Amino acid sequence: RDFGRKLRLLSGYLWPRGSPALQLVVLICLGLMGLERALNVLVPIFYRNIVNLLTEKAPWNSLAWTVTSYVFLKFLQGGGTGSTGFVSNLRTFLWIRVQQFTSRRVELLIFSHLHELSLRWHLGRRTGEVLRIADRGTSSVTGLLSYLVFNVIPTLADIIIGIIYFSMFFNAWFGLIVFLCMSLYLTLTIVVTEWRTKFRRAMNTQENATRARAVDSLLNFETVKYYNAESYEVERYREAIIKYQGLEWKSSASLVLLNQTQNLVIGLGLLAGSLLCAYFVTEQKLQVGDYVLFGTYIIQLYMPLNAFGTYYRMIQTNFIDMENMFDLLKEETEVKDLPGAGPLRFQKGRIEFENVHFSYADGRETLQDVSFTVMPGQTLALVGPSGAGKSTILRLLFRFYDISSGCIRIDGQDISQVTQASLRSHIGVVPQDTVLFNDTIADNIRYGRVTAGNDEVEAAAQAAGIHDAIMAFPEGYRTQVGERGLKLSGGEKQRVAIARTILKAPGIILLDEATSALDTSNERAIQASLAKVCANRTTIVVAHRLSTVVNADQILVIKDGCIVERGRHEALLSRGGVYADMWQLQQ
Amino acid sequence: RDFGRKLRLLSGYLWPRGSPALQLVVLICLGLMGLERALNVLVPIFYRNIVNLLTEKAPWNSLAWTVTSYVFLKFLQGGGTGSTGFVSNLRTFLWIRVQQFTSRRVELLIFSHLHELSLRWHLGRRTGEVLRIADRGTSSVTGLLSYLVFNVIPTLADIIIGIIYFSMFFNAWFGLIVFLCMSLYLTLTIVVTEWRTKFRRAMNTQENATRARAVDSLLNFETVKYYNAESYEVERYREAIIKYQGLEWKSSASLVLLNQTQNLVIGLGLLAGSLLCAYFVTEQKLQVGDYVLFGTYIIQLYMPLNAFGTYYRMIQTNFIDMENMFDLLKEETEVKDLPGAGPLRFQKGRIEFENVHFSYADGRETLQDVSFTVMPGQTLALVGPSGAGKSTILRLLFRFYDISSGCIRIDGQDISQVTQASLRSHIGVVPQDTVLFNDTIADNIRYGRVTAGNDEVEAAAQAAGIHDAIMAFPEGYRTQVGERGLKLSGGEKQRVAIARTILKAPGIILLDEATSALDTSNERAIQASLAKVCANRTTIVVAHRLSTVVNADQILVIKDGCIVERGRHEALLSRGGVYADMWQLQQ
Ligand SMILES: Nc1ncnc2c1ncn2[C@@H]1O[C@H](COP(=O)(O)OP(=O)(O)O)[C@@H](O)[C@H]1O
Ligand SMILES: Nc1ncnc2c1ncn2[C@@H]1O[C@H](COP(=O)(O)OP(=O)(O)O)[C@@H](O)[C@H]1O
Ligand code: VO4
Ligand code: VO4
Ligand SMILES: [Mg+2]
Ligand SMILES: [Mg+2]
Repeated sequence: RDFGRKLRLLSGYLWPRGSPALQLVVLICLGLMGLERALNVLVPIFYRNIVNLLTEKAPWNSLAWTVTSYVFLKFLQGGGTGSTGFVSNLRTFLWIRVQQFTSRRVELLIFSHLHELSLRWHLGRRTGEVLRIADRGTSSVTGLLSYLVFNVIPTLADIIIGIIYFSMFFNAWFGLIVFLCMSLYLTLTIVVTEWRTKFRRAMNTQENATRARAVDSLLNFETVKYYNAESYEVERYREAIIKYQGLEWKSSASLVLLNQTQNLVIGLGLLAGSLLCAYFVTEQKLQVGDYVLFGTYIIQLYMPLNAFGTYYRMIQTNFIDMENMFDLLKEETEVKDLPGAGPLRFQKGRIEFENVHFSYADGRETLQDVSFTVMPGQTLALVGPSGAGKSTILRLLFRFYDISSGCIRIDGQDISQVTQASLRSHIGVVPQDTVLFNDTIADNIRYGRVTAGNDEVEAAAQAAGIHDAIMAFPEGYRTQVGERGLKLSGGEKQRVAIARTILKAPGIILLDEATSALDTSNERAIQASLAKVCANRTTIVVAHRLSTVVNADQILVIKDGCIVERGRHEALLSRGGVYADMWQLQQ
Repeated sequence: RDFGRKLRLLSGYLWPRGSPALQLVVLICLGLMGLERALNVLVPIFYRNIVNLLTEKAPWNSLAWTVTSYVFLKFLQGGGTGSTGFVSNLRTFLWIRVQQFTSRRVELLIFSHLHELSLRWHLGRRTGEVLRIADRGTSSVTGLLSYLVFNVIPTLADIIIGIIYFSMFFNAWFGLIVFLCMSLYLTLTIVVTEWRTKFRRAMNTQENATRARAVDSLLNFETVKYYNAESYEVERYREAIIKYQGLEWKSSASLVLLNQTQNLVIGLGLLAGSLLCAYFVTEQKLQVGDYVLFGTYIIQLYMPLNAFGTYYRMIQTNFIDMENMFDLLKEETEVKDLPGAGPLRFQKGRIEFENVHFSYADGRETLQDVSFTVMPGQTLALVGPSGAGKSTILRLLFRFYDISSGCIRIDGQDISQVTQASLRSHIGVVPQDTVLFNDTIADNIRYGRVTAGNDEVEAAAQAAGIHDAIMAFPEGYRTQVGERGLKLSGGEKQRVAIARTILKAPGIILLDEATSALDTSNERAIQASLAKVCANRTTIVVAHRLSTVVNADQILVIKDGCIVERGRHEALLSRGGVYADMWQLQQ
């Protein structure tokens, strides 16, 4: 069953592996834990000893030596109540190393997973939820591991010794009944604990949303301030707390009732034997004062079984709380690299389609019967009314989603066979919407080729028509862009983005509605420079202002998921089709 | 004594305020704690008497009655160490209600103080810091309110009893000596810890930036997948762990040294006491065994002081964490209402500028001597090369920032006097870059006037032009736009907002940049339908695509922080000014 798989994987990250130095530190700590109880029991023996020594009034040397030994061992024991003693503390301080290892490995695991799911799962997420799961997750493991070694192993070993012992002290068969009693006690408390899982699960899956209403709301500050707000949002946030309030108060209370009902049954189970002894005593059939054995008997079962019960609840809570993470760690990727493939041989660069169809949700065909080819060194442009499907034709060629029928070829090879890691090398895009890392421009613009020196980056942004404005800034390049990169400007953000790709100097360039959001003037230059410095030719560019693709080699028009009519500029203008109407309306 | 001020705010929310029902639950819990201690001490006396009276002979139902009473007394006892008794659990379960109250009244506080800071602080934040610093704060308060009810108060009360008691048992002046000795002990243990506190702030600050790498990276998938990564992002993420990891190492060890070394003082003190006792016993005056009396006296000084000390370090840690939290509350709004402000009177919406000067950080002038007036019912259009500062002029009229000289008047009235709460109600704005809440279209487009019903919103979006394309979607008005609304489309993401403002129906409108994404055709229709709404309402529109403002009422050109030339389209073109150059190059 499932429990199997979970545990197995869990086998590794629980027990330190591969680093023998941290392999050993668990054992020393375990052994010191073992030594602690023995020392605690041993100390009173020497206390009694010194007592008698005192009694006889022995010479000062022997009594002083015994005093020194006693104080030595009392210091090493630590003194009971708070275990605030040497041998006890050394455990914690030598534990603070192995815990850090297993806390690092879990967290730096799932993070390396969130950057490999396909783009669809990214768009569909809700940032609050995914941000929270990691927080509750890692705490679960770092709690389980620091809880399994201190308590469960010692108690279990002690009780198994207790059952192995006393077998010869009583009859030979006495061990079997004790083992069966322990097993039967265990199996009874299992069925009763299913009263908990439903409420904990409800808590948890309702807590995630009440995080989403926070981080989602705070994320877009400008929208909540433009329209009048700040009294709708606080109110709505409160009304999501009360639900979580009520749903907790059931789960927390349901623990205490289960705790008391566990205790009471054991208490009256022992009271039955006590009343049996009372019946035997008082001259009913005997006056035996055998309470010496019975009084010892109640503790030796009251401690271990209640202790064993009150921990199994803790472990059950920890797994049911963990349960949510496993999912974000098993949702497999989508687009997949066909096992066994290599780099995509690269030549001057020729891309072609043939008979591609693609649908987002099977409700309707987003793209039907697309077919177009481009020769190296030429420029191909798309123009269409909003939503017709300009963005998707470009977004497929970079292989986020996956084709349905037909095929896409780069320079004579399919893209399905070639590994996807290489395909990202030669293709550079500038996105429809730009985002920036919250860091200074100098670090942000070099991000394409980390090796690049501090002169070439200056050379690149100069060709992008942005350099002359930046130097006039106060503080120079050390200026900070600010969160999500809107503090900088309204348009210069686009120019920074367009410099990013120029730095990388890829093979093929896929500008997308890039020239917009600028001004009619600077555009001419960006284009001109981009041209001279066009890197490797083969460029596809989707733009709306027709005054920027007038001289492109080939032009396409997309009405709805299908090519309408194609040609060059002057030749297609006289045709008098829809493109003619767009141009005429664009005065 | 800033500590003086800080405390109040603590006293405000710790002890329940204003709610007598949750006022009472503190006293019941405290009293139950006390009676728990009383039961724990009382039971053995009961047990000893029952054993003695049962021991001899001859019970007549008295043994049974006493045994049953004993069993229930044990049931209420809880058996000491485990606290698994009907008294101990009642404490926790009646503690759940009051704690949750404090946990709420803190978290909902700062969330309503985090939507009132002005815009500049927001553009300067790091989402990691602000999202984390709340989580630590809302844990510190509920943690601190645990100790000052369960642990510290009982121990302090016990010390007060122990010092008032034994005053008749010994000389009266003894209590003064004991009090002075305890104060002297406390005086040293403060100085030893304060060395530690300058060594936790480094940990806590260093954690913030590490959180900054996570959320800020995960906040933009596109820019980390378009180029190649996961061989740089993970690698850099590890580094911001190792630094943190080592810093925690160097901290949490300092607790162990400064917890053991305190013990060694007490151990040496007890060694000195025992050695003096032995020297006195060894026939110095007599073989009197005074050690039995002395040891109990010594343990009296031992435990009510070691316990007092070891509950002084947790308090210090808790105030370090709250110390990092308070700073977010002390910050003040950059702009604040002038006290005693009357709501604005709105007649026709004429707006007037008078010699405004404004800069962001005193490095350079951003706007110089702007002067323009528009009468009601007209259209003003700004056109100029990027970075000149049209966006700032638009952002200023809404009172986000504040002016430096001169004033701006709305309907012949200053805006320095009127409270900002009224001003934002009349004005409608569609932003430069759109954002969306992660919820269905029906929720985002409705957000303008929550009262408005399902009919008016449907009628409204028709004027926008989005209506036809929506129903072609599967699921209609209940589709999901996903996080930050980049799943919808490229163009429609603006048409939604341009419907939102129409729904609010303000007095005056400030379209920042409508026709950037929308294509050419859908434009003409949106412009025509927008005019049909009402010719009376005044609008400010700033558009790079120069076609859309051909026939506006009057036009301004901004070169750099200053007006250049003003006039209507037909007359100004013949002037042959810079506007002529822009238009001619555009054609
Ligand atoms: N992730 C998605 N989820 C739902 N619908 C989508 C998604 N991506 C694209 N679409 C649909 O496909 C169309 C894509 O058109 P697109 O080429 O983006 O238009 P534009 O060129 O204006 O950006 C949109 O109209 C949208 O309805
Ligand atoms: N929040 C800010 N902090 C500092 N400087 C800013 C801020 N916002 C804008 N600026 C500077 O002031 C100018 C504002 O120009 P803006 O009106 O945004 O130009 P555009 O309209 O072309 O986007 C920009 O050049 C930018 O350098
Ligand atoms: O706000 V702009 O950079 O499009 O003038
Ligand atoms: O909405 V667009 O057709 O400019 O990608
Ligand atoms: Mg702007
Ligand atoms: Mg698009």
